[PDB]
Amino acid sequence: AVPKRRMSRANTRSRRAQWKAEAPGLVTVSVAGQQRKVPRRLLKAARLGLVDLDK
Amino acid sequence: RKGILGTKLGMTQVFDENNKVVPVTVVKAGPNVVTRIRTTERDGYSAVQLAYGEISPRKVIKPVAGQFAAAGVNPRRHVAELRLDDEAAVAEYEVGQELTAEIFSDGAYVDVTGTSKGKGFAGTMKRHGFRGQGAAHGAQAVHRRPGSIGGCATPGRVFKGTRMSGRMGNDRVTTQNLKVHKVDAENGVLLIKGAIPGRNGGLVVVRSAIKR
Amino acid sequence: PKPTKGPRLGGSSSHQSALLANLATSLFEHGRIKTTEPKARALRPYAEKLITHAKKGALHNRREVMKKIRDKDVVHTLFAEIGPFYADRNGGYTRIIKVENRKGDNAPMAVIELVR
Amino acid sequence: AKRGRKKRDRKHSKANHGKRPNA
Amino acid sequence: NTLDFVDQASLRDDIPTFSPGDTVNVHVKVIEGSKERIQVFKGVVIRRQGGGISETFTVRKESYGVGVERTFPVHSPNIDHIDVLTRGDVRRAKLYYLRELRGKKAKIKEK
Amino acid sequence: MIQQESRLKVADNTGAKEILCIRVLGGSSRRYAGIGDVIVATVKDAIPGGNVKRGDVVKAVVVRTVKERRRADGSYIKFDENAAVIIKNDNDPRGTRIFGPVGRELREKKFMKIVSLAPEVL
RNA sequence: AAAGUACCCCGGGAGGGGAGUGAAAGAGUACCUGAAACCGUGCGCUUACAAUCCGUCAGAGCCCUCGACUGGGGUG
RNA sequence: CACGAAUGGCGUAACGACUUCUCAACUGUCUCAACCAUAGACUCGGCGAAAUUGCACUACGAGUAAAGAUGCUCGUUACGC
RNA sequence: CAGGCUGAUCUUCCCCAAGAGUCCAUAUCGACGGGAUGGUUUGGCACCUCGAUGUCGGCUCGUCGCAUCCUGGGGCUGGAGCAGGUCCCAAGGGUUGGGCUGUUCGCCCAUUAAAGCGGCACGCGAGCUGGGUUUAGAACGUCGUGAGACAGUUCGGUCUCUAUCCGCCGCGCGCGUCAGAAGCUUGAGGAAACCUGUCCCUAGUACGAGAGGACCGGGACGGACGAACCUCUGGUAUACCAGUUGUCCCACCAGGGGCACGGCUGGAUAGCCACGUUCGGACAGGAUAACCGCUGAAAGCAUCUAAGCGGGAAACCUCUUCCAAGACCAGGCUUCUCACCCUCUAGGAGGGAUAAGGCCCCCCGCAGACCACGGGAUUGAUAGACCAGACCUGGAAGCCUAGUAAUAGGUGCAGGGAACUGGCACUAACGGCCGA
Ligand SMILES: [Mg+2]
Ligand SMILES: [Mg+2]
Ligand SMILES: [Mg+2]
Ligand SMILES: [Mg+2]
Ligand SMILES: [Mg+2]
Ligand SMILES: [Mg+2]
Ligand SMILES: [Mg+2]
Ligand SMILES: [Mg+2]
Ligand SMILES: [Mg+2]
Ligand SMILES: [Mg+2]
Ligand SMILES: [Mg+2]
Ligand SMILES: [Mg+2]
Ligand SMILES: [Mg+2]
Ligand SMILES: [Mg+2]
Ligand SMILES: [Mg+2]
Ligand SMILES: [Mg+2]
Ligand SMILES: [Mg+2]
Ligand SMILES: [Mg+2]
Ligand SMILES: [Mg+2]
Ligand SMILES: [Mg+2]
Ligand SMILES: [Mg+2]
Ligand SMILES: [Mg+2]
Ligand SMILES: [Mg+2]
Ligand SMILES: [Mg+2]
Ligand SMILES: [Mg+2]
Ligand SMILES: [Mg+2]
Ligand SMILES: [Mg+2]
Ligand SMILES: [Mg+2]
Ligand SMILES: [Mg+2]
Ligand SMILES: [Mg+2]
Ligand SMILES: [Mg+2]
Ligand SMILES: [Mg+2]
Ligand SMILES: [Mg+2]
Ligand SMILES: [Mg+2]
Ligand SMILES: [Mg+2]
Ligand SMILES: [Mg+2]
Ligand SMILES: [Mg+2]
Ligand SMILES: [Mg+2]
Repeated sequence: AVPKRRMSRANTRSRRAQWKAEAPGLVTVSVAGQQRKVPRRLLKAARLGLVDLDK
Repeated sequence: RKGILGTKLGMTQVFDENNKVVPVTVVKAGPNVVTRIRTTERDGYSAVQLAYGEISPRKVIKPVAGQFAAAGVNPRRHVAELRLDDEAAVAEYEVGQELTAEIFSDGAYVDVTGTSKGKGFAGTMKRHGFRGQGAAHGAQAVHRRPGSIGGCATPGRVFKGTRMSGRMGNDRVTTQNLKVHKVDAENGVLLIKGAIPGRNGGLVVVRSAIKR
Repeated sequence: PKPTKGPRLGGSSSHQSALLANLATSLFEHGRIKTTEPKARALRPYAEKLITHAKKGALHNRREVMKKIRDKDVVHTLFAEIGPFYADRNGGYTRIIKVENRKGDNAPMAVIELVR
Repeated sequence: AKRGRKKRDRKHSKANHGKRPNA
Repeated sequence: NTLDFVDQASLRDDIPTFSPGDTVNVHVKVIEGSKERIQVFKGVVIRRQGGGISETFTVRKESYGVGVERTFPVHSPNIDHIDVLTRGDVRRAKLYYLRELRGKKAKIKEK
Repeated sequence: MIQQESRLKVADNTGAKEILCIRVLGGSSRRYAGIGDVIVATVKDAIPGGNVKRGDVVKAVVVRTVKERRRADGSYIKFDENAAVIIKNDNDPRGTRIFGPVGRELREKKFMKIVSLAPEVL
């Protein structure tokens, strides 16, 4: 099964627009005289000190 | 034409008056409050809306809560209608009438509607009861496959309602007839003969059979 | 515990039982470990059902912990330290924390640790 | 057959004057 | 266990305690057009399937040079009474090796 | 579940010895005989002295089958033996006696002469 | 003509932004001029009940523009 | 129709991954399918091809036509991706 | 090879009746001759394709036509009855499994209510097989001086492709339905389904010389097919229990573990399943077919028709089950928010912040490709753990007694254990983006 036609300039774009990224949607943590912000799944680990925000 | 919402409580077996085994699907139709009575003047049909199952007040949505507040009723899990024939049958319901499973009377027949078990994208063999191709004598990679789906240059297309492959179950279905073995008044359970659609603990609408 | 519904992590049934043994025996040594989040969730009901054998003190239970784990320093300190510590607590000896995504594969990490 | 008959009865349309270019 | 609240009426307590391996002498009510009768089945108990009314047990006669194997519900109305006459120990839940054996080799040994 | 082809060793005497199933009667595309259901048969093994030859097409009723069936009150029977009895045009067996336990479903089917014969009904 | 960007900042580097050098980095060693296919960003007008060799002719509305106090563009 | 005697005729124990027919044993080959595991498929992160291509905002029916039409006629049908 | 035209030949009806049917052409056959339909056979023609339209039969999947094989409704009969014949109407459903052959076709076998005929590239190889045909090897008969040849036989002989577009089967995202939301619905328009047997009574009555033997209407039990479900029976089981072989390891003995197809073997709850157990095909009503009619003219009589009024079949409507307001005529019945603020070239404008609610995250499922759908989120039983049961396996470890030992018995319905059931917050369910 080979493509019979060259796909049009309109049709190639309209599919290609669906390929995106979403995310994160941050929340305001606090740590060590500073806020930063973080994803909500990591909100426990941020203040408890399993992750590092310098990276 | 009487009716009742309930749940599927799972199956057992119970022995007959004449010593046979009848397999019985246990449903518990709890105390249902009629909330709203649809009437032929305003709506253009006759129906009864039934409320079922205990829910916490804080879980209830404010649009939904105000409808139960209009009825004068504590809010419930599920709500649904019994469509009924003619105008005359809605004459004997009042909003806040709490009907129970005692009504059905031993040796009745029912419809017992309920949503089916989802089987989760089954193709061809499971879904439609096709035969596959042979397991041996040459057969290259076709052992459960649909085969042909159409003729040739005429018509030059597949017809609508061709039987292929897709998501199976969660259909509304119906059993039809299905004899009521025993109404238990205390506890609020009906022993109905044979299988009734759906998972254990799914919503189920038992009503008296139109064919009977 | 409950069997895995899906394909067995490791890519085999025999590898899964060896993997959960190596994850459990590491957890009771250090008291903390970091894995992929699916490996962390699979480890919880495995690890707690060794700690229940610990707190119930008998030779019978020393044999049945030794059917897994396979290490004498760990099965010692499982019964010496960890067992009589969680004699007080009824259940739930373990927690999970989220440690953000791994670099190469974007696999979501998780730390799994004793409650203390 | 049906297609053979019908083509040759397009001869009699009024615009054609009782002859139509068959083939 | 859900559906305990419906089982209670059908659960007979006339059944004596037996296990698989035991020779058990089951009398059965046969209703036919002529008259009600007490036929009696006589053999070794093969298995028990558990769980309230739904449990069954399977008895094996060996009659006239052929094996017959007959299951009953334990709490059947039709089962009349069960006489357990020889108790025997078999080291096994379910005795499906007796199907192949025939002969005197199928003899179970008493406790 | 006797099916097509297959091999039943006969309960009744008659010198048949063994028979192979041609057809299960009583419907189109009817797959399975068991106990009460009749079949068309063909004699394979046979005996030198008898009133049936080898390879002659005859009716037969099933009497024992190795698959189990429900009956009623959840009470199953199961034999070690797929067996049958060769019958006359209607119902009487041409074999004058019958060996082994027939099913008690036979009485319902009306083969009252077969259940009148034989060591027991079960 | 190397006068090939001393020095400062971002950065692990590459690469850049100031600063300089030059007539000109709109000549930075990826270096004269730098077309098209193709690849984006911003700004107008249009488009989610419509069967479109994708144009053509008639043409509503909208958005810019010139000139007196209506002529042209883009869209359709 | 149209075997035939060293382009040998007729046999022949033993041999044959040769061709042919039958038999017992056993079997998912089948009646009639069912379930489990692994490897792809599928989802997320990374890197990243290929044949092919006159165009595109590419329905269907009965027709017509270089005598089998996504594009022509007349209907019917179809929210965008 | 397939399509196109043609229709000699084939194929299905038809005109005229010489006749045969005791007599009587038309109950049923119908010569000779004549007229057409169909495109399904063998052909004629050479119009599309040779910078490729790839191949008979079978399998898988079908879809339409009626010139009906069965079931259903009728007229005539050289129709007593049973069972036929023949013609008209009717396409809803159903039209079996084997033997021989590559076969299609055909002959046979046992059944069946019946084993229908055709079209769709003699439907269907980017769906499958490769037995047939049709490459290269080789032998046999034949023709040829020979190389070799033969719709003459014979044995062997590579079946390529990751789906762009329409199409079809499922599932979301985005705007729309004149404010924004939520719950329950109406049914325009669709789809799936629609089969039929035996036997007992009515009745050995009608009918017939007897032999045979009913319509009409009752009742029981079926087969094939479809859909639900897992109580039973049955299968499966890759973190369940016990047995056991070989070999390495835990210092070693005892007791366990790794590996050998899950090493093999005996069972196995939940889940998914059929071989399992339940249920279905309706019962009515309406307008009709062929056909039977009533009242009646034109045409004093007659006539089912010209006006009018009826009976009448599994077809056609409605009834039964399922989807469904993207049904642009975008519906209905309710309930819930209902309110602010700024800027400007100030008007169906642009924001900002919200309310009723939604979504993301989080804890999961009997829902699941992903998404979605359904629950739960501390006022919490959603999942794990723990505690209890159910159920599955079958009598653990240690010590003790017996045995010279393999092993046996008592502590003990023991020990172990997943999905099913309740109880119990012990662990994990901790803050952002949309929205009048
Ligand atoms: Mg198969
Ligand atoms: Mg294969
Ligand atoms: Mg599993
Ligand atoms: Mg292994
Ligand atoms: Mg013609
Ligand atoms: Mg340059
Ligand atoms: Mg058009
Ligand atoms: Mg010579
Ligand atoms: Mg010679
Ligand atoms: Mg010669
Ligand atoms: Mg020779
Ligand atoms: Mg010879
Ligand atoms: Mg050799
Ligand atoms: Mg997947
Ligand atoms: Mg990828
Ligand atoms: Mg066309
Ligand atoms: Mg056009
Ligand atoms: Mg041709
Ligand atoms: Mg062509
Ligand atoms: Mg030509
Ligand atoms: Mg070409
Ligand atoms: Mg007709
Ligand atoms: Mg073909
Ligand atoms: Mg092929
Ligand atoms: Mg094809
Ligand atoms: Mg071949
Ligand atoms: Mg010669
Ligand atoms: Mg070969
Ligand atoms: Mg595609
Ligand atoms: Mg493919
Ligand atoms: Mg008589
Ligand atoms: Mg169960
Ligand atoms: Mg060693
Ligand atoms: Mg040892
Ligand atoms: Mg090893
Ligand atoms: Mg087994
Ligand atoms: Mg099971
Ligand atoms: Mg939710």
